[PDB]
Amino acid sequence: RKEKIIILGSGWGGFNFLLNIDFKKYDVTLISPRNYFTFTPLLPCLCSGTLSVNVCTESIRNFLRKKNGYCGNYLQLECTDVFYEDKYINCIDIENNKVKLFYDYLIIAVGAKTNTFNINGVDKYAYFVKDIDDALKIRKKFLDILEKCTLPNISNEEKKKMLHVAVVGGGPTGVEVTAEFADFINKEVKINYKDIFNFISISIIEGGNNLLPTFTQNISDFTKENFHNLNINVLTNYYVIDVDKHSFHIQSSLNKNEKKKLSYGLLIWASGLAQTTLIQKFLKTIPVQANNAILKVDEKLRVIGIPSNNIYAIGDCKKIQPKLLHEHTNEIIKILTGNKLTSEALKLKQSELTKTFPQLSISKWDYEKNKKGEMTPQQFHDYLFEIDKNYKSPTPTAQNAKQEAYYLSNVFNNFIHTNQKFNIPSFIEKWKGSLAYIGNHQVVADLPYYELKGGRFSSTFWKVVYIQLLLSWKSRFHFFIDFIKTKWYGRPFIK
Amino acid sequence: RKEKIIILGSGWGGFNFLLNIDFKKYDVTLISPRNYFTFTPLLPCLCSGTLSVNVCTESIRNFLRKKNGYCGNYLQLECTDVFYEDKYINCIDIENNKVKLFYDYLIIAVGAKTNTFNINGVDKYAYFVKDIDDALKIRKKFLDILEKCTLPNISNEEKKKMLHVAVVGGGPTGVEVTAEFADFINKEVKINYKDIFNFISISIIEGGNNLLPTFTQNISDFTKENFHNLNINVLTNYYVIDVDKHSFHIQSSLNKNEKKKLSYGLLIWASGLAQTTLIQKFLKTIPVQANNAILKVDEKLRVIGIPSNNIYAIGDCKKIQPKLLHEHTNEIIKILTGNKLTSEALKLKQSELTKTFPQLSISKWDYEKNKKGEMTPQQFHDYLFEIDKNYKSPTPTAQNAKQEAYYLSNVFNNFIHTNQKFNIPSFIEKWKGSLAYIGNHQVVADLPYYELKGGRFSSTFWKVVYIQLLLSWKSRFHFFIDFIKTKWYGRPFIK
Ligand SMILES: Cc1cc2nc3c(=O)[nH]c(=O)nc-3n(C[C@H](O)[C@H](O)[C@H](O)COP(=O)(O)OP(=O)(O)OC[C@H]3O[C@@H](n4cnc5c(N)ncnc54)[C@H](O)[C@@H]3O)c2cc1C
Ligand SMILES: Cc1cc2nc3c(=O)[nH]c(=O)nc-3n(C[C@H](O)[C@H](O)[C@H](O)COP(=O)(O)OP(=O)(O)OC[C@H]3O[C@@H](n4cnc5c(N)ncnc54)[C@H](O)[C@@H]3O)c2cc1C
Ligand SMILES: [Mg+2]
Ligand SMILES: [Mg+2]
Ligand SMILES: [Mg+2]
Ligand SMILES: [Mg+2]
Ligand SMILES: [Mg+2]
Ligand SMILES: [Mg+2]
Ligand SMILES: [Mg+2]
Ligand SMILES: [Mg+2]
Repeated sequence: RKEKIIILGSGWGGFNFLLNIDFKKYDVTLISPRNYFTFTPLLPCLCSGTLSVNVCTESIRNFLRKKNGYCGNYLQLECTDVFYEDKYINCIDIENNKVKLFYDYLIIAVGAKTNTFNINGVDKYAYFVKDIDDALKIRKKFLDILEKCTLPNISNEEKKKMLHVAVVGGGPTGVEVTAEFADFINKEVKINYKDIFNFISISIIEGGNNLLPTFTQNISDFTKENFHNLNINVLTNYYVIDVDKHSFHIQSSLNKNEKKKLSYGLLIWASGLAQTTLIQKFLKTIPVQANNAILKVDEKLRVIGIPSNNIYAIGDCKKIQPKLLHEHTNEIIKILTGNKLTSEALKLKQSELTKTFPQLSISKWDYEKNKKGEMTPQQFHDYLFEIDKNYKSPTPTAQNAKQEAYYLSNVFNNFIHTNQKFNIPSFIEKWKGSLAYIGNHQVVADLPYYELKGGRFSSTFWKVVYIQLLLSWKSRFHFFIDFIKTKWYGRPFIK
Repeated sequence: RKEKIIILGSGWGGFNFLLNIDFKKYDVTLISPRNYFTFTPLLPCLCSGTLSVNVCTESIRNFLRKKNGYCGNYLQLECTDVFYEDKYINCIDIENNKVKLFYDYLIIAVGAKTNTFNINGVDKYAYFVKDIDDALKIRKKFLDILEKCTLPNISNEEKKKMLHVAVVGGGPTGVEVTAEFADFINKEVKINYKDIFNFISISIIEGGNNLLPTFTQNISDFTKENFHNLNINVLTNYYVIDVDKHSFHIQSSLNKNEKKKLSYGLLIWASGLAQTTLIQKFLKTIPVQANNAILKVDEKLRVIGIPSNNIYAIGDCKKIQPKLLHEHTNEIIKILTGNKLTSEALKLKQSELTKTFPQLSISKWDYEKNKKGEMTPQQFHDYLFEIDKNYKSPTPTAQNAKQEAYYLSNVFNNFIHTNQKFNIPSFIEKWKGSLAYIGNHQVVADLPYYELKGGRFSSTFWKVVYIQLLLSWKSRFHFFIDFIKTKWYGRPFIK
């Protein structure tokens, strides 16, 4: 008769919730068609064979038995419908047999799927980079092309066309996949395929002017230079408008009349998120959310429009729509009485108010740049409203999905059925910074309070960071060993 | 204008020939649809996840550059026809494009394929254990069945049916696959799937009375005992006669009228060799061999019936048909130094005559059990004829394919086109013994002067043997690391 929590998804959100949720307090079942967790940041390393699958994964069932002797459950199912009124979900197994499951709480962490932007042919011809199997197919395809072009029945012209690798997307994933292929090409491939090495090329295609546009401008500039120095074709200010079997078309972002047709052998699609069909269907079921393009939750991560307040959502499948400051003006005015109505008066209570309004965090609202003198009540209401409008939901990252998971699981463990049940603070993420590998041993990092821009100890920093981020000693062992293997014996060619 | 050697196959014969052939003296191309070598003895460990793919393989292209600076070639092709009159072969690539290649010498090492004994349904429903992809599919299937049987939509009766693993073949492969599954089931599976552990069973089906029939009787009995002790169903004296989607039928070897119908979830086919289509086609093309079921070579491993004597064959695809003693009686009589034609007179010159007649080897003919007094020329002829008829071709093992490869490559390196042209000795294999893993840390070995029958140090012996048998430091490193990983973290469940 323990309350039942159903987790949907075995990704950064679902798995980390599982890792922290108290199996003694709750009956927990994780449901996912994928019986492992994927350490997504290392996926580009899998495309080149730098790292192995064991570094990049965790088996869900290895974490179902916690040390206090209490256990969770896992079911290999795809959820297809949620029925919030009757508190159950419909799932299917791999053979499309329906199965019905009841819950007391539902944690939706189903992530997102790849976005083709309805561009003709990318679903058909492009390789996505979202999961382990994608990375493995990409590696395999590249190796198949190398062998094909070593055959006598192929002209040099066809070789140059087949050995062009195009990567679409200038964010960290497109950049790292491109960098890993450049390393592989310049090292193991150059040694083992010397007679076709000169025919190989790589292009990276990006709509904006910058590679790694969310990093600093120095890092973007340094990434483009390092790519130039590696003889990678940087097609910034271009985006894809059509894909066919042996060529694709790109469109200049700077001149709508300029188009280019490019031949290619391998096309890697490393950009864009779209909603899962489950979320699209769930949305239509919620009156308040029926025309939404994304699932909205509370500042406490409760799905909005559910009378029972028993469905949560974390990670990439959702956006936070916090309680509105400006619907609570008089109350906020009340909590700071002595002080005149100034922005500084507001900031003075930021610590307390932030527990219920995340948009008041100094990480969310710049009080220096938006300093405001004494205001009338009505003026203060408008200011509050501007803070509401300025609120940005957590970015769709592993970092945020992990932090949301720890927050929410800790709420179930230590708040929900305790004397602290009315003191649940709102979720506020903390930015810890980002790393990207950009080729030829160069690592960049955009962190709070510093930037890293390549250099001899760049890769050492990367390794120190990621070995601590891995979620088991097993993966850490493999992480360490894989770099020894790669240094001593090189990347493998088994396909 | 170096002479061109084409090697067909990247297995034990082809790869080991490549490893020893002098690239300076010859222009060598290896042709195989498989761009790696498979260390087949460790394949059963791959079915359970004890060892990884990197321990079990070698990429061909990593061995194409020898230290002296000279190089070989590899082409990823399947040979389809040999034209021995015009000295070329036809090949196809994976897209069915034909390619024609000329040679001065052709080394046929294409191995064998699995034999279904034309039993209905085994090609449709059974899993073979012949190569890397086979072992991986078997592992995946087993993991899939476990997850399926954890779902709430399945009766206990259906579970017992689906969790029955049947292995067909009581030789070392069937036994080792069975043993590895038993270890996996008893350790990682028992821990991670407690609620269905008791529904799992394994049967091994074998026509004869003995598991490991080619080992000693003590080892065979010990293997059956160990299997009983592990609660494996030992169905010796049974063979499979039909295979359907969810059940198969077996037939008692002891009573023609007794048949059993068995339910199963995973059926593993670990018995039988058949000829490749290439070799079947090649045969019909050679007058002298047109109605043969196997390719015959002479005592120097030259294909018989080829006017140019420039096609060789090694490994599983061939049988040796040595030059006949009894067609050379008079010459043999003259070589003998004796007052009389005795068996002992023959054995006295055995070390010299064995250079041309392998069937005279003490490993091939038992001179003590067939001792013969003074004979007449005609009687000596009949005796010689008995030795001829007693000759057994090298058994189809990696050990023999490897020794044949080193023999033949050494003949090309040091005998062909030198003043030893006419001093080429016949091939005679050396038996080194065999090892088998039979479960729960028990290793058996049947060696020239010892038998090993389990015990605490038997696994230790197994490891020091195989780490020396591996063909690169890369694989040895992985061999060592995989055992540490499996001991510390267990076998993985990633599928
Ligand atoms: C190549 C790559 C590199 C990345 N690198 C970084 C990085 O360096 N730093 C960073 O912060 N972020 C990184 N990310 C982003 C990060 O992976 C995502 O933000 C994170 O995966 C979000 O976690 P999630 O739990 O919401 O979704 P996911 O981790 O994608 O998990 C979704 C889970 O739900 C399951 N699922 C899907 N549909 C259903 C269904 N209908 N029913 C049940 N289960 C379902 C899926 O099988 C999956 O297990 C990277 C992403 C990629 C693709
Ligand atoms: C599971 C298992 C365990 C084993 N354990 C042992 C053991 O412990 N000890 C032992 O001595 N033996 C063992 N063996 C036997 C050993 O693997 C074989 O005897 C050995 O493989 C024979 O070598 P080969 O070169 O003739 O054939 P293979 O090693 O099979 O190589 C044949 C090669 O030819 C290629 N080929 C096939 N058709 C064509 C074509 N038409 N054109 C070009 N190439 C082609 C194949 O891709 C392959 O690369 C084991 C076998 C298996 C399956
Ligand atoms: Mg998740
Ligand atoms: Mg994931
Ligand atoms: Mg996602
Ligand atoms: Mg999500
Ligand atoms: Mg071979
Ligand atoms: Mg092989
Ligand atoms: Mg074979
Ligand atoms: Mg052969």
